[PDB]
Amino acid sequence: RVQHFTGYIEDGRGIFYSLPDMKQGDIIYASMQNTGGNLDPLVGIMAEEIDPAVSLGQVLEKANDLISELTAVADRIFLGWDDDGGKGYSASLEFTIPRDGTYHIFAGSTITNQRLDKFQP
Amino acid sequence: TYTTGSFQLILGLNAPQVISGEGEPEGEVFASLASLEIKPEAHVQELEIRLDKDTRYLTQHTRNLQPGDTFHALVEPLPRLRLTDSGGKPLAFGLVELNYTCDQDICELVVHVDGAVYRLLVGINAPNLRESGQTPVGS
Ligand SMILES: [Ca+2]
Repeated sequence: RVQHFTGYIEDGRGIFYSLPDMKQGDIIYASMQNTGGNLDPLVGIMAEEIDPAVSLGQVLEKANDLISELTAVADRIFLGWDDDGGKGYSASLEFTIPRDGTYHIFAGSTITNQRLDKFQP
Repeated sequence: TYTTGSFQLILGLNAPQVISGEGEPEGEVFASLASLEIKPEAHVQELEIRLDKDTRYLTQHTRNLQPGDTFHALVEPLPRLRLTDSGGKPLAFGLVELNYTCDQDICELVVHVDGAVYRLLVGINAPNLRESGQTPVGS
C-alpha cells in the first residue's frame, strides 16, 4: 500500500494529511525529499490535529541553543518524527500504530542554519 | 620518497580469480580492520585568536570526520561558542566547552567563536583536552 503526494511549503507553513481509522499493529512508513528550492524536510505523526506553528515559533524566539530545544519541543508535539534519516537532509520514519483509531501526518520545514559568515536560524 | 593517495584492496580466500583483479564479493567475510580492536589515535591543535573591534566573529573549518569519531573543543581567555556543519545546521552549543559525535558517513564541521585575545583548543578522539600534557600531536 503506497501513495504519492506533492506540495509546496511557504515560510514554514506545514501541511496536514489524514490517516483515517488505522488498526493496532500496523506499521507506517514515511519519506520526504526536496525537489526544488532550499527546503529542509521534517515529518511528524500525531493523534489530535494541532498546528505546531505556535510552539515551534518559540524555538526561533530563543535565538545547545537549537538542537536540544528543537528535540525537546518535538518530543512533546509529536509521537514520532525524523529530521535527516535519509539521503542528505531528507527524512524517513517508521512508526508502529499504538492503538486503534485515526492519526495525522505533519509535513513541513525544520529550523536550520545555512550560512558560514554568521549564525541565523 | 614515499607516496600518498587512495587505494582499493581486494582479498580472496581459495578464490584464484582474485589475482586477475576482477573478483566480485562473494561468500561470508573472513578478515576485518585491525585498528578497530583498540583506541583511535588522537589529534590535538591549539590556536590563539583575537577579536578586534571590526572582527568580532570568527569561523574555522575542520577536516572530514569518519563515522563513530568524536569532537571536543574549549576556549579560555567569555565569548559564545557553537558548532555547525558546512551548510550551517547547528549540531552542538557551548556550556566554555563543547562535544559532538559523528553519525553520518562524512561530516564536515565549522567552529564558530563570537563575542581581547583568547586561547582555542581543539581535538579529535581526544577527550583529555582538559589536561593534554603532550605538545599538539597528530595532524
Ligand atoms: Ca532535515
